[PDB]
Amino acid sequence: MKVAIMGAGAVGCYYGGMLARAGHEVILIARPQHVQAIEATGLRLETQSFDEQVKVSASSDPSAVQGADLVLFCVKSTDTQSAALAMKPALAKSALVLSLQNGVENADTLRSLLEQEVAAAVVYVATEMAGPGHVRHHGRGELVIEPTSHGANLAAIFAAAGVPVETSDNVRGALWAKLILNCAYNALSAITQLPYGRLVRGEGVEAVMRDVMEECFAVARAEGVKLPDDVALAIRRIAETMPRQSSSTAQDLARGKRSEIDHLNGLIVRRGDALGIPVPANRVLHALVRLIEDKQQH
Amino acid sequence: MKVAIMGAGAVGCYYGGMLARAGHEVILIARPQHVQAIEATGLRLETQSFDEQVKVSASSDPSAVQGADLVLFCVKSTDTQSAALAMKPALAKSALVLSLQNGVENADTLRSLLEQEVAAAVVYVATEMAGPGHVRHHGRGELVIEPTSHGANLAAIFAAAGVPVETSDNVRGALWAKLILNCAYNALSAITQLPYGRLVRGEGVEAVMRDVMEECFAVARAEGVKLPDDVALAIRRIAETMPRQSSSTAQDLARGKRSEIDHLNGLIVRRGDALGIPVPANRVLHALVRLIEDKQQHG
Ligand SMILES: NC(=O)C1=CN([C@@H]2O[C@H](COP(=O)(O)OP(=O)(O)OC[C@H]3O[C@@H](n4cnc5c(N)ncnc54)[C@H](OP(=O)(O)O)[C@@H]3O)[C@@H](O)[C@H]2O)C=CC1
Ligand SMILES: NC(=O)C1=CN([C@@H]2O[C@H](COP(=O)(O)OP(=O)(O)OC[C@H]3O[C@@H](n4cnc5c(N)ncnc54)[C@H](OP(=O)(O)O)[C@@H]3O)[C@@H](O)[C@H]2O)C=CC1
Repeated sequence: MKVAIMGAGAVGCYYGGMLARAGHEVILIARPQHVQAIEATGLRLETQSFDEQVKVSASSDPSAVQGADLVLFCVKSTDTQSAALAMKPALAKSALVLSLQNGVENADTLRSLLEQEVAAAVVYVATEMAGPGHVRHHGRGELVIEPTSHGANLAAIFAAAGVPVETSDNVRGALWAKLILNCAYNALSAITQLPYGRLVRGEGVEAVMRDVMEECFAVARAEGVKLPDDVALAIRRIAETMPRQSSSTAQDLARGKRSEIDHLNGLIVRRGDALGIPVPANRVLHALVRLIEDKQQH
Repeated sequence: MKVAIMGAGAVGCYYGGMLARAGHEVILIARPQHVQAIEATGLRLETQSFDEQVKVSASSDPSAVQGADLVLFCVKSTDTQSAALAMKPALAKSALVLSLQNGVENADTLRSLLEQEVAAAVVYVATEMAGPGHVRHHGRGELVIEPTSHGANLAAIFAAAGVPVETSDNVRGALWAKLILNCAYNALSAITQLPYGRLVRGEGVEAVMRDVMEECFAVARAEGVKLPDDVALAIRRIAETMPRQSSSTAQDLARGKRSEIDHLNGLIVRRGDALGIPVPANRVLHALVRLIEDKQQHG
């Protein structure tokens, strides 16, 4: 089983590197910075358990997906279309593309562009690029995938490599739950450059999160999404279990990078407007992140 | 007539400075930073028409309001109560207290604490403290005041000093119009540190402003306020007449000072909540300015 990782960043390197450690044939399609370090001394895979250098192929040409039976597509939502179109010509016709991304539109976007079988996955992991060719795993690293033609074979192969997997007939719901969590925290954290535990103690913040969340639940209902039963409590409890954590969006803005805000609060805005559902709290958070992003850019 | 300016900052020094320049006995209750500058070289009153050093009395003791017939109360809303109680025992009983402030609760707050006649005023000016003891008037400088027992005599005295004044039976609506304008621009400008003309080009910003304003207009209606007829259009046009202007709230956050946000979007939140009217856009803007302020103070 040949595996290609399109967009070998924090997520791609962990899952890709774990499969390489298990003995599969894996090639990471990464940026020159990382390709140069992977070809020099291999992929440094630093886990909460072990720390190793892993011999994997790496390339910056999206055609290196050639011959892969399974492509883990791990770019950010903002790059879904460009990355998919870059790899489309070389992609095997029988290849299974897994979307290891956050957001609710990636699988649909991929299927609109590609004839190959696509399956959405929900990624539960904490990872970062510690430097060139270096991935650092802070915690978790499991997956929930839609049903694929590979069946239980796909989950058996991941478990055998050190990444547990569960097939679900409601990946839509899991992806939306994660989206609403991100709508509640990411923009607030990014705009103020404060961690979740500091954030929730500001005056009015619990009531802002209520407003944001009720807007999202209204959109999820209109969209026929079945969310977990205690989703609101689970969201509120994140400030307690990750008190010193700042959001990915916060880290993007601190570093002058473009965030995924168009696929977080922006999605709720676009969707709410299309459905006649007021989304004012979500709209202020989206507009504010984009204004800050645009100042940094110009 | 004897006049005291309580909270001689940008507004207090301009209006007080014109009166002192016109021959009135004016005393400025300012912070020490300024008091030492005035006691040294006098108040510098720079307009786009002239530049002058004006001999005025200044002090930091709020008891200096003693024996004033007219008190111009020009502190930020955050300080109305503390400043009002500071000057309360010293204040002449027949003194007229004019609130030259922004917000819609100052005159009521003052009347709750003081027995003296209080009149709300709407301040139309652009003024800054260019440095210690130095007031820079950028434009306008007229007042619209509620009716007073002093009647037309009050407006005739101000006009004589180069300060145009009108009396209105709807200062309420004028104060609310200014509030809604500030609810639309101040927090956005402060959170992002961008001027009005840059802000309004952002993706989704016109729609945020619509949302903020509609919440404000809903609260204003439930409160029985009569606003000017084209208030929405006048607010949107500010982005084109002051394209390079950042808000007073932006300048406060840039300098690590506490803003008046509890009396801008915070008033709308508190009132909307009390009236059962959703105020989500305003609530986000208020919470965020407060979070940023709190970080700059402790952490
Ligand atoms: N990081 C985490 O712990 C979590 C992440 N997620 C989600 O998983 C997804 C990926 O996240 P993450 O790994 O952190 O993001 P990263 O940016 O770290 O990884 C993606 C990488 O793909 C690269 N890339 C984009 N286009 C191309 C291209 N055409 N050719 C080659 N490389 C390309 C990017 O380059 P460049 O650097 O220039 O953009 C980047 O290095 C996101 O949707 C994210 O929200 C979900 C759960 C956990
Ligand atoms: N500036 C402008 O162009 C205009 C302002 N306004 C409104 O008018 C009001 C006044 O604003 P502005 O003049 O700009 O604000 P300023 O901060 O410049 O002026 C207030 C001054 O009073 C001082 N003060 C506060 N408490 C006391 C006290 N206990 N004893 C002595 N001094 C005290 C303040 O000290 P400290 O510096 O420590 O806070 C400050 O120096 C506001 O409500 C504002 O929104 C309306 C239209 C235009």
